[PDB]
Amino acid sequence: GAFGDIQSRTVSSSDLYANTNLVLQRPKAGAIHVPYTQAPSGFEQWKKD
Amino acid sequence: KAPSLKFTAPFGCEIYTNPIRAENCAVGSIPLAFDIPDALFTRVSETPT
Amino acid sequence: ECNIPGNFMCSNGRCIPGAWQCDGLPDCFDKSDEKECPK
Amino acid sequence: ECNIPGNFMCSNGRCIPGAWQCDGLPDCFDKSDEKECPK
Amino acid sequence: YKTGMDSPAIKCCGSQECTPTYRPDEQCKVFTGVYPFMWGGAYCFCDTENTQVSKAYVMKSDDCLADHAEAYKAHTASVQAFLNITVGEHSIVTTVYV
Amino acid sequence: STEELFNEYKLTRPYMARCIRCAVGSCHSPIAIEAVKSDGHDGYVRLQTSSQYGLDSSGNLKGRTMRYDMHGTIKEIPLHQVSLYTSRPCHIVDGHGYFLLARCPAGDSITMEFKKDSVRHSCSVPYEVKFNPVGRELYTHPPEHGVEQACQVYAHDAQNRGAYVEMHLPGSEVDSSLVSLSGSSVTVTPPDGTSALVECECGGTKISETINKTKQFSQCTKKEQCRAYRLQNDKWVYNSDKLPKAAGATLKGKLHVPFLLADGKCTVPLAPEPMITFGFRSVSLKLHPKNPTYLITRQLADEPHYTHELISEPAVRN
Amino acid sequence: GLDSSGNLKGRTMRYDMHGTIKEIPLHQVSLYTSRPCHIVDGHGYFLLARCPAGDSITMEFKKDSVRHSCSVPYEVKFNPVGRELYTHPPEHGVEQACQVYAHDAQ
Amino acid sequence: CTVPLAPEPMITFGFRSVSLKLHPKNPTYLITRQLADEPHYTHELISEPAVRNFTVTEKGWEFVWGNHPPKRFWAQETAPGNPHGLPHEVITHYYHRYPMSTILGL
Amino acid sequence: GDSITMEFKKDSVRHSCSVPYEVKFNPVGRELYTHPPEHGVEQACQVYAHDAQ
Ligand SMILES: *[C@@H]1O[C@H](CO)[C@@H](O)[C@H](O)[C@H]1NC(C)=O
Ligand SMILES: *[C@@H]1O[C@H](CO)[C@@H](O)[C@H](O)[C@H]1NC(C)=O
Ligand SMILES: *[C@@H]1O[C@H](CO)[C@@H](O)[C@H](O)[C@H]1NC(C)=O
Ligand SMILES: [Ca+2]
Ligand SMILES: [Ca+2]
Repeated sequence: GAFGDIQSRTVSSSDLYANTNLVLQRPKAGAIHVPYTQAPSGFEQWKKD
Repeated sequence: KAPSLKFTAPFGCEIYTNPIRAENCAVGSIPLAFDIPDALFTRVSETPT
Repeated sequence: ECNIPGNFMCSNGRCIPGAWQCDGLPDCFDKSDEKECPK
Repeated sequence: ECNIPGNFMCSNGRCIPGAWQCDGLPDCFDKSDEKECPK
Repeated sequence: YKTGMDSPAIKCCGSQECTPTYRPDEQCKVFTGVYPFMWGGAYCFCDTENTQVSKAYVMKSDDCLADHAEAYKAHTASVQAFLNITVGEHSIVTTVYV
Repeated sequence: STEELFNEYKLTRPYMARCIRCAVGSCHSPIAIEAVKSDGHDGYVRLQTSSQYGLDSSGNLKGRTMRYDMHGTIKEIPLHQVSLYTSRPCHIVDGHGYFLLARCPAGDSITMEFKKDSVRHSCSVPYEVKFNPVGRELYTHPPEHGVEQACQVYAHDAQNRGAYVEMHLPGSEVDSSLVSLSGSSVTVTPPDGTSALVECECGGTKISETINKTKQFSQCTKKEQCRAYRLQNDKWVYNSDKLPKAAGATLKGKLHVPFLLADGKCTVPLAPEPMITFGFRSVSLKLHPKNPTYLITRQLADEPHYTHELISEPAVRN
Repeated sequence: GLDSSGNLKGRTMRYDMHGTIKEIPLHQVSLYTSRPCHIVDGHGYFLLARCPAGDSITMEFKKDSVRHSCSVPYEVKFNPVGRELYTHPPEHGVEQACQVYAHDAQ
Repeated sequence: CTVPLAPEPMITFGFRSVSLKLHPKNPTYLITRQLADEPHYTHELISEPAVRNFTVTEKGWEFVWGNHPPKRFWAQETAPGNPHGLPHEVITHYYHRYPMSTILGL
Repeated sequence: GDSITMEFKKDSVRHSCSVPYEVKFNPVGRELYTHPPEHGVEQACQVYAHDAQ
């Protein structure tokens, strides 16, 4: 949730650092989907502030 | 409506409905009295020394 | 669950109005609301 | 200029999707996107 | 960024085993007691002993190539000046450092 | 012309996914929107849907129509019939495969709908849409006149070089309509063109892998006691989170995506020229904005005393 | 919900057109407050639909002539379920108790 | 009903104090209370990210964040404590342990 | 609203045009309403006549 949550050494670098606090959740009974939890894009927050 | 009593109750008291009741109210103390017959006591000679 | 109560569960788990259970329309899209309908 | 890039300029200067250049539809309204189209 | 989410690994009337995955901020968890449904009907017959594995990862957005911020560190700055110098009716355009 | 227009579409095929609301409740519809991007400064939206369009069922270039997977079959309707809105109706600009470029206004959610051969179908997904106006002036719509400033916008060109996504074989697709109790036993159609994968939890025979054969299954009182899946194993799908994966293998590759975000030029409003009044060590400024406009000032001294304010109503400051 | 003869037909709606009574398909009838609503069900006088927030409710339908509409002032503001104030329900979440209008004609 | 789940905040520990890094996806109500006789009940609807610090005593402090199940954290002697530290030093270390007095006895 | 959009269906793809103009009508009277009430009192106002006169 902070500026620089997703970092990449260079533009073309395939390896990257990610800290989004991704947490998987329990899916709904009878529904096929991938539930998840993540922090809002810190890039957008910084762009706003 | 303002925040509910459940959120404002002191001593960490939790409020539950239907059978209106308060739980886990950490305040005070309770005296206890134990009328135990002598038949339940064990002699030292039966216990290790 | 769904909009309790009335939501007749289809075979695929979708919820339909209970007024569309056995009304002559395929609302579940698998015909399960219109199968086994009593006379 | 227009939505750079892709906006094929018509004879009247209007901008069209580049996917509608030589697609068999008169999108410029003067036929200039469909004229001179290679085979 | 975009949260890359893999397709659910649903094992009907059985159990899956999770394996290490080498992705940035890669998370994977096993869920039991699921009875998935599809447009074509109930996916799995069994009501118990069912396993649904969910896997997700974080990947860069496809727009990042054009829209991105670049973090730099700067030090030891130098100044370059453009002086118009005329010495005895000799007008020149001089590009010279300070 | 060129593989970008030939497209991997021939390999992919549209697919279906769950929508939160399909009108009256949820459903597994191909209209489902996977993701929405709103980085462009000009207000255009790039929606990624579960279906594909721009090419017809035979792979011919036809942008007039859109292709959606209608349950067990695949149907196509004209693209002009498809409408969408957030607060007000949007204007579709272009499309290619999974992705859709349209002019939507600001709003709290995106609703997409189209008319079938029956009751119209719609699907709404929650996503914050709020486009940053280009420039230091916060406008709702571009002005008739203005100055040209640099901006970043979504190109409608199908040309694609940078971005690409992973697509792979879909998993087994269950279909309960394949199976019935002919007289008293389980009878499953393949059907004609699809391989039928059937497995039973009860005893007897628990494996079929019937390629093409009408088989009867004993010891199964009711058709509910069996399950049947439609297997294609012909085309790839986008790595969607609503379709289960195939456990046997994940054949995958990299395929490029249209509507790349690219630099461009935008038309922006020009802040009205204020009135300037002179005085002793002081300047009086009469501001009269047409819209909320940011005023920024600074000194040229060591202490700039930087002051800024978004001013939307006329006011005089010294 | 029922036609002029009393038969069960939810596809149409019945309105008193001055001296006579006419019926049109229900799917033609549209309504909105800030954005178009989704009709869910109906029975007799009452109508259940998914409307967004708004300051007034406008209902309209196409006749055999110029379309007819009617707006009435009523404050529409639905309280989000839970201690989190959302506009639309999320894709994923936890199940909590709530009170909602059943669509069942029961 | 299906309701959103308030994003899990970051929790930073300290002496008689807990630092909470809130990052809501939408306007979410934060409510806190102590487990003492004086709850000092404080609540706020927070829509933008912000870091707030609260004081926690050994009597107990409860934390509720959106629809996440309530969590509780208590506090105990952190630092500098009361070592041997001859001489001085420990005089100011004791200042932090069992306040409201201390200086009185000195 | 913040802008006015006008559209009509041609023999082909529908055509529309939006122009920026502030639209904000002052409610008649000392009470700020959005739509006219079912019942009320009659007060003087200034309105656009539809008459072609
Ligand atoms: C100084 O520079 C300007 C433009 O760079 C040029 O027009 C002018 O002639 C120059 N003046 C002298 C005295 O060289
Ligand atoms: C500066 O502000 C004051 C009141 O705020 C006003 O009276 C004065 O006229 C302004 N200065 C000038 C030069 O107008
Ligand atoms: C508590 O708030 C202050 C400023 O408001 C901050 O400097 C401090 O870091 C916070 N406490 C902790 C443990 O972070
Ligand atoms: Ca029905
Ligand atoms: Ca054309």
